Amino acid sequence: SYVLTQPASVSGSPGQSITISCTGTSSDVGVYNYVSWYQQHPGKAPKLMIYDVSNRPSGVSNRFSGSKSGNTASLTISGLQAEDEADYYCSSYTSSSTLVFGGGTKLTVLGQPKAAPSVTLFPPSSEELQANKATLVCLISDFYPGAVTVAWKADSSPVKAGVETTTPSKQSNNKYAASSYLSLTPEQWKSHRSYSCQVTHEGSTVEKTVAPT
Amino acid sequence: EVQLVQSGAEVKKPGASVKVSCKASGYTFTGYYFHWVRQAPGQGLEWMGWINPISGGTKYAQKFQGWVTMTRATSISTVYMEVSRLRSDDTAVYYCARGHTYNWNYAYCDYWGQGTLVTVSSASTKGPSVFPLAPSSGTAALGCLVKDYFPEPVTVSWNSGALTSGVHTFPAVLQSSGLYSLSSVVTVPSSSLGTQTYICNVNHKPSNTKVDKKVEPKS
Amino acid sequence: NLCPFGEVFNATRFASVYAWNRKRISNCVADYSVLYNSASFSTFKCYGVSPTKLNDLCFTNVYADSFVIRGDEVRQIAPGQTGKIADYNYKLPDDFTGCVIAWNSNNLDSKVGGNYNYLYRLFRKSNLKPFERDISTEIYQAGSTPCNGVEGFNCYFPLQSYGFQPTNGVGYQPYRVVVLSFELLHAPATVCGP
Ligand SMILES: *[C@@H]1O[C@H](CO)[C@@H](O)[C@H](O)[C@H]1NC(C)=O
Ligand SMILES: [Zn+2]
Repeated sequence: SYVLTQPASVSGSPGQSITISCTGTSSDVGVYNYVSWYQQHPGKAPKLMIYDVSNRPSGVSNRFSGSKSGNTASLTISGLQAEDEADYYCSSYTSSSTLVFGGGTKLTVLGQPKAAPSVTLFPPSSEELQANKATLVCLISDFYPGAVTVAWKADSSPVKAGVETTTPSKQSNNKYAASSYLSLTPEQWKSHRSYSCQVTHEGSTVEKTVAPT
Repeated sequence: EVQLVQSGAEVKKPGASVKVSCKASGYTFTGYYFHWVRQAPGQGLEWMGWINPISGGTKYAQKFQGWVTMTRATSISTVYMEVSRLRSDDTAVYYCARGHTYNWNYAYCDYWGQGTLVTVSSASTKGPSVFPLAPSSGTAALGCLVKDYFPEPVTVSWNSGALTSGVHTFPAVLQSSGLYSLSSVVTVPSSSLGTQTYICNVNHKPSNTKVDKKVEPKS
Repeated sequence: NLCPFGEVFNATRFASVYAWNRKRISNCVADYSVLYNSASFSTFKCYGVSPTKLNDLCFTNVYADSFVIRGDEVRQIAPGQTGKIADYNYKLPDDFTGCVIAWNSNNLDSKVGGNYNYLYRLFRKSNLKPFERDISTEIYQAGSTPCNGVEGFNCYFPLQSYGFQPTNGVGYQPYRVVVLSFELLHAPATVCGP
């Protein structure tokens, strides 16, 4: 697992300038100048941003700067804007004509107003109950930042059986979404007092509740 | 224009084999070495190796040596990345990129393939089952739940494409079983109940399974 | 009983210039001047001997070397010329007595998207000697570090290909070349003109 040491997360506010480090060994970033920097937006192929330490391909804006010192290359973004939010990888050639990459750096840009999650809880339906199964669906939408905890309560008891939650997904309004599903036989569904969903965000929590018919 | 075009996505069962293709166009195929780079979902880029199109000479990263093979065919200007006896560790996107020149000069990758997703799981093709989540009764949301399907993805439209706004289609969960499930809600004004008619259309093309289910208050 | 010029000149496959082919024709009659008046050949040039009067002159054997190069390199198949084809692929002696025939093959040796079947040697540590033929695939060490048969920095695959596509300029288009070397040994007779 030999990779160029690169910070996992950096961020900064719009209009400012950030720099991402990337630290190699004698055998690559130190001896040669074949360092390059790729940008990856979620779901697409990496895009070459800098090559030969400092050179930009055609079309890459002048806001992207390259530099190298000792064993440490670094990429600088000036005048940070919204769409610079992405993964950034350093890479370099080695003295044994091999290619190596960096761990990657997720860059977010600050300044969004912070939104509280909007959760809706749905109980199992008739057609599903008639198939001998039941699922509670907790849908959390339109929140920022994209990090929430979720907890299910039968009666007011903890549940460790049959809950599965999504990792936060970024929606097309640059806000986040998540889902969780609790699976039960109908017999357990109508056994307990009520089923409910506590989503913790901000540190605060928000609760939704549903009861059998 | 230089174009690197890769094969379409592949879903395979553990123990099987896969051969990603990458066809180059718009430049002298023998002039540049090719890099193969894999990326597991949510993870970083991993150099798999390089191949010289004219000599076929290869060099593999130590992580992928032995169980991966790179080949090429210059008759069709294509490079091939083959991994056989898949494990579920190998679920990843595989990229080809054009690298340095024949004399090792332009040592970077400017042109990448679009990427080939290879999904290896022991599940097998199963169409979903969709259920209506009845509206609530400040406004009210109705939903469609697409339970237990494989593989991804499914397309969920609301009201025959005629309902564009207020829809939140959420990304799927992957349960321990090996099947996905998903939910799509529309928020409609409070006491809008039986105003319109509200059908969600679900399609899951690998199964060959599309179904239109209507959501309505019950009892 | 005259020598198969028809399928040395009209042969379907031609060789790459690094692995140029040679056909030794002997014991036949030959008529050369239905060929000297080209119409088909963009180059027909002769050295020591001259195209005239040669259906009346004789030798002991005929060697026909055939290959394919790009237009801008046909000027290199002549005595005393330099360049990577003359230095690393096919070299004629200063004392050459013979001829050089070349014609455009773009309509059959090119291909849309590139014909990569024709190769040429681009790296070698020293120039070729006259009529020497090198088909080594050894990795070329262009630096101080040895290569050990694996390509890398300053270690190159010595061959490269032309990639003939029909949309190129005539200087980069495929030209088929046949060189005829005439045998003067103090010994018997062989191929003669009418
Ligand atoms: C090559 O073929 C053409 C057409 O068949 C013929 O006219 C020509 O004489 C041939 N060339 C030789 C050297 O025989
Ligand atoms: Zn990420």
